[PDB]
Amino acid sequence: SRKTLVVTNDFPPRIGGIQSYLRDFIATQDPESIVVFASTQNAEEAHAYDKTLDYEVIRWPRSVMLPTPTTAHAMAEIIREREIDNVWFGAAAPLALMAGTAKQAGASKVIASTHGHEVGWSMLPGSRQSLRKIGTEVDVLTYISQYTLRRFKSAFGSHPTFEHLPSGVDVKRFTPATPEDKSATRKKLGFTDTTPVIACNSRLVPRKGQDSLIKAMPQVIAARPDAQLLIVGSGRYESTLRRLATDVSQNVKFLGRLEYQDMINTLAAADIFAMPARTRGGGLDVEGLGIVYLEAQACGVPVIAGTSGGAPETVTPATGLVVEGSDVDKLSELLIELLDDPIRRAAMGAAGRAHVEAEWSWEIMGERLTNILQSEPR
Repeated sequence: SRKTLVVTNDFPPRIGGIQSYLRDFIATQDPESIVVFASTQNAEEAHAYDKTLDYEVIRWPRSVMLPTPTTAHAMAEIIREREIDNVWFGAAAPLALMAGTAKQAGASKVIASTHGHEVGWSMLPGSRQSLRKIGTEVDVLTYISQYTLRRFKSAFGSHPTFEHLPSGVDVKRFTPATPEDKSATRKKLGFTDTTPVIACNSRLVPRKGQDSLIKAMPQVIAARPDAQLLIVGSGRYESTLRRLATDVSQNVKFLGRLEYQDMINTLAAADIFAMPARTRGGGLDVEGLGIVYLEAQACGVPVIAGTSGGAPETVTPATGLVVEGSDVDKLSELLIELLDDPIRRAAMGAAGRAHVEAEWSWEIMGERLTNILQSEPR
């Protein structure tokens, strides 16, 4: 078995996107074949977290791990002491600038994972040159969507092999609701078995299209007067969303940031999941992939996704629909059409569940990572 050193500034107990990504990917591998080299934000909290793991974490006694001679030296000595075959930079920019040292230390394969930030790095002359330097020294560059790949591929260059490695979804936690649980969840919310329920789980920011959803509601409500739009999450755009929803107040619920299981129960009890993501910020405010769409499909719920970035890549014609959020007439039409067809909804949700089990689970994605880490270098 090939042994992997994960080099990262982004590791639990700190909460975040890359932290969750690495935690869950590492858990899919043989713990004996994994070593982590991570920065330390709070010493006692890090020690307490590492104590719970079945694999080794070597803590760098700095609040931020940066590409410096001292960090590179420490990485190099771990590579040799633990007989490391693969060096995996959990986030490419800027730590994968130490990839040269990793090969010097005797590693036979260097992997670096990109996420969202590298897209913006391809827009500036200096940051683009850094991306090229990473590309020239990295054997495998992973990406979350075909969209992000298109945005930064030319910057990295042709030296590395490019591999699709997005986050998976937990198909045991995100699972279709039993009739009992679905009925009870609705009653908890003050609804019934007959209530039309549209769920939107996402941070409350303009690009997620909660505003687009709210603007589509008047037509939805006219057709189905008891239809409820559930806005689940928190963010700075909340006050604007509430103002937008003023004339549809009886049919729009701001539930705030729900507890993890409560969010899942609410999601699984919905008739439709909708999040019409749009690209903003001059092309830089973009949906990299959209794990919420995979979570919905995992719960057996029909999806309406937006046109932004990698969002359309999460669904198939069998599982979901892609729409431009600002198209009020089409969005409301799609919502009414689906709400009025429970058979189509049942078929779409079933297809959603099958889709993620076949292509998006942590079991499937874990296998993808195993293939990268266990294959002989080219």
